[PDB]
Amino acid sequence: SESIAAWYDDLQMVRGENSPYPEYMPLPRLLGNLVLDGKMENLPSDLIAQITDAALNNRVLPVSLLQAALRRNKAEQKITYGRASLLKAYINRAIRAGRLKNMKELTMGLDRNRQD
DNA sequence: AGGAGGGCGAGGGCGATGCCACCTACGGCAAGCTGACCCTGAAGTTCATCTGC
Repeated sequence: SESIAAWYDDLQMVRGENSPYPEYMPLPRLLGNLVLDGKMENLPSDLIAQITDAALNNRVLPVSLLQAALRRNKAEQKITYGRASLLKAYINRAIRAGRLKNMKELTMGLDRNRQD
């Protein structure tokens, strides 16, 4: 579990009370925040088939999440938990891989700091 | 000629410099396609070739 734990701990994101979002958010429903409108068109080679490999193995989430999650952020004009959480996972693992050098890893909570 | 040419002290006092609401409506953020070709196998035999006879 140390790779799925790290997947669901890099993916941890804030939830209020009675948040309709699961504590650990399912990958298909998580990747469904990257998809056009429903999770089947998320690219079965750099995405659903590679996020899972980047999740099952604690590898670095592909840039195609920033790219896709950002695409949906400004395309759905909102950041669903699942795009915030998935971006938190990407950026946390980009930091941890030294792929995002200066930045420091995100936390669950709002960082009333972070200067970024 | 030798004059004296102002001396004085005031030059704001008082309050007000905003009230009211509005700062959006609406909808769309995609469509469509592709996401790969090709091979590379075990296991065994054949078959062409070589060495030795």
